[PDB]
Amino acid sequence: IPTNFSISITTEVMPVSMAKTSVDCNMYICGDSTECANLLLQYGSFCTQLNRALSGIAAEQDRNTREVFAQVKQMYKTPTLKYFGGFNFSQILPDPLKPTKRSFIEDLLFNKVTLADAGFMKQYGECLGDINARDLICAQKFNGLTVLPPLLTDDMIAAYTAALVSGTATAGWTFGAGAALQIPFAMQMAYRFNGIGVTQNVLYENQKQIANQFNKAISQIQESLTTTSTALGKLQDVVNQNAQALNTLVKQLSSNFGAISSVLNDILSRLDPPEAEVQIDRLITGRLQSLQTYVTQQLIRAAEIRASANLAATKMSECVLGQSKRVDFCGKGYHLMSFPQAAPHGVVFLHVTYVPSQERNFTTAPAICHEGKAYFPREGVFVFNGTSWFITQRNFFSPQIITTDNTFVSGNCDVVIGIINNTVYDPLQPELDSFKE
Amino acid sequence: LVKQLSSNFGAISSVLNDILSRLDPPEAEVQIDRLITGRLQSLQTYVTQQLIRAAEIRASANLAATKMSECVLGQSKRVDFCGKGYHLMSFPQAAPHGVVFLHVTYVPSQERNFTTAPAICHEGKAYFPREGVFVFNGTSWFITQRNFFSPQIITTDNTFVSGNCDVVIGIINNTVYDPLQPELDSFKE
Amino acid sequence: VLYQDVNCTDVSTAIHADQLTPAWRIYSTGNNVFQTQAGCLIGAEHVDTSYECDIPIGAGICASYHTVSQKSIVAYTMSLGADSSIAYSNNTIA
Repeated sequence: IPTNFSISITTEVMPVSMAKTSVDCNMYICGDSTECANLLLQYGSFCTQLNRALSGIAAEQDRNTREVFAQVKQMYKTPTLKYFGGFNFSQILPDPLKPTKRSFIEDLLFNKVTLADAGFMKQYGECLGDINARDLICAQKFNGLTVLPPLLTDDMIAAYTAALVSGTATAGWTFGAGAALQIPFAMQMAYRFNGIGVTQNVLYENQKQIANQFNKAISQIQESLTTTSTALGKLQDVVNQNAQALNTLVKQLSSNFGAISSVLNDILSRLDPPEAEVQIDRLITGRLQSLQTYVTQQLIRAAEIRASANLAATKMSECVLGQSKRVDFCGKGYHLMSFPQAAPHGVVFLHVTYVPSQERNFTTAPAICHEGKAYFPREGVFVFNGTSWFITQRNFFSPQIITTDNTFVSGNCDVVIGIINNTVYDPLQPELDSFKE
Repeated sequence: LVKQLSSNFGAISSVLNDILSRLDPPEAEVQIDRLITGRLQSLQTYVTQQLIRAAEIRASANLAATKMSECVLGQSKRVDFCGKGYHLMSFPQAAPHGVVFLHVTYVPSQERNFTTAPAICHEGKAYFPREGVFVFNGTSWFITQRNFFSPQIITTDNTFVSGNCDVVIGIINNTVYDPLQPELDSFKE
Repeated sequence: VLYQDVNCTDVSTAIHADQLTPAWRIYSTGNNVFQTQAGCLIGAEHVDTSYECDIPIGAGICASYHTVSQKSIVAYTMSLGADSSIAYSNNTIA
C-alpha cells in the first residue's frame, strides 16, 4: 500500500490543424500563355475539382479547429488573484501587465515551434500581416501556391484557452454540462480525489503539500519548455511535411517532362505553335500528374489531421470538461485534472496526474470471523494488518480502526479461503455499558 | 465523373464512332489511345476520391457504433460524449445512410449562493462529509448533495471521523447530530 | 465578392479601367475593406460591432445579413463568445 503521494504533470502535444494551402492550377500550369490554357481546357475540369478539394480541406481544418477550441458557451473572465487555495496559477492565465495576451507557457510554445522552416517562405506567396499594424504585406509568386490564414486567429485561440483554464480552475468542472456552479479549488480537488477513490482527508490535511507539489511540477514544466530539445515533435513534423510537400511541388513545376525546356514562355518564343503544342502537351500532362499526386497526399494528410483533431477534442471533452476514469487516457496514472494550452496548429494539454509513492509490505485478510460470521471490508478495500489489526483503503495508507461501519455481515467462516480469525469493534457496546453502568 | 467522359484528351473528338470515319487506322490507334489514357486517369482519380470518402465514412461509422454501444446499451460516465451534460438515457433512430440518436440529457436549473464548510469539528474531531459532497450551510446548518438541493440534516451516518481541527484550512466550528443519544435519553432516562 | 489574395489597390484600378477578367456588366464598387484574408469586401460595410459568425470568411472576420438602418451584409470580429460574470470566491457555493 502506498504511504505518500506525488502530484505530477505530464504534457501531450496533438495537432488539430495543418497549413491551409491553396494552389491556383490556372497559374501553376499555363501561367500566362493563351494556347497553353486552350490546350488545358481540353483535358476537362481538373482544376475545378482540385480547387474544390482544397477548399473542402480548408473548411474541414477550420471546422476541426472550431470543434476543438470553441467548446464553451460563455467566455469566463480570467481571475486577477490567480492563487486559489495555495495553488499558484501564474504562467497559465494571460498576465494583465504583459503586452501579449497569452501566458508564459503559451509564449514558450509559440517561441519554440514557430520556425516554420525559415528560408522556404520565398517559395510560395502569402498575404501575411495584420490589420492592427496597418502593414498587411501581401506577397504573390508565379507558382500560384498560396497559404490561406486560418479562421480562428491566435488571439482567439488564446482567449479560448484562457476561458477553458478559468472554467477548469474556477467554477469546478460543471461548466462543461451547460452551467456555472461556483466552488473553491480546494473543494474541487477534494471531489476529484473522492471520484478517484482517495478520501478527502489526504486533500484537506495535506493541502499545503499538494499545493507545493503542484507549484514544483509547474516550475519543472516551465524549465522543460524553456531550454530543451526534441519538444513539440508532432507540430514540427507536420510543418516539416507540409514544407517538404510544397518544395516537391515547386521542384516538379520546374521539371522538363521530355520537352525542349522546363520553363514556360521559352518554347513559345523559339518554336512554331504546331510544333510547340507537342512539347506543351507533355509538360501539361506532367504538371497535372504532379498536382494530382500533391492533392492526393494533401487529402491523406488532411484526413490524418482530422482524425488527430477529433481525438484531441475527445480528450479535451473527457479530461478538461470533467473527470474521466479512463485508464491511461488523459495522463499516465489517474487524471485528477487537466489544463489545455494554446499551440500553433495544435493543442498541448497539461494533465496533472496522480502517481503513488514509496510502498511497504503488509499482511492480507480476505475475511474476519468475530463470532462465527465473516466481515468483508467496505469501500475501504485493503485490510492492512500488522497482525490482524486495522482496515484501510487502496490508494493511500490512511490507518483507520476496524469497526462495524467498515464491514458488513456475511455467511460462515468455512466458505472463504484464507480467513484470519480476529475481533471486530462496535461503538454501541462500550457506549451502552457506560450509560447503564 | 460523367462530365469528364466528354473531354478531348488531346484527340480530335471526345465521342466514339466519329474518329473512325474520318481518319486512318494507324492514326486512329493514337487517337483512341489518348482518350483511353485520359479516361483511365479520370477513373483512377474518381476511385481514389471514393476510397478516401469510404475511409471517412468507415471512421464515422465506427465512431457512431462506439457511441451507440456506450450510450444506448448502457450508462457511460463519459463527459460530453453522448449528449451535452449527463447522458442518463439514449434512444437511436433510423436514418437514410446514417443514425440519429436522441440523448435525453440532464441539464441543471436555477442556482443559489450558499456557504462552504471543509470540515466540522464537534468535540475536537473534524467530521468530513461521506456521501453528500457539498455542505450547504445558511450558517453551518446542514449537509446536502451536489447535483440537487436535497436539504438533509447533518448526522453521524453522513460523516466520518478524522484528525484534529488545526490541519484543514477554513474549518468552521459547528455541532454534529447522532440519533442514538436522544433516543437513549428518551427511553431510559 | 471575395478575391483570394489581393492588395485592394490594383483590383479597384482594374475595375475602374476595365482590366479585370471577370468583369460583369452590372457590377460596380462602393466600398473596400482591406484586411487579412483579403477580398476587399466589395458590397459589405465593416461595422465595429460583433455578431455570431454566420458566413466564415477567414482571419477572424465573418459575414452575416443584419439590419444596419436596411437589410445588408456586414463584417464583424466573429464575436468569439458571450461575456460572463463568474467570480471566484472561497465562501460561496452554487
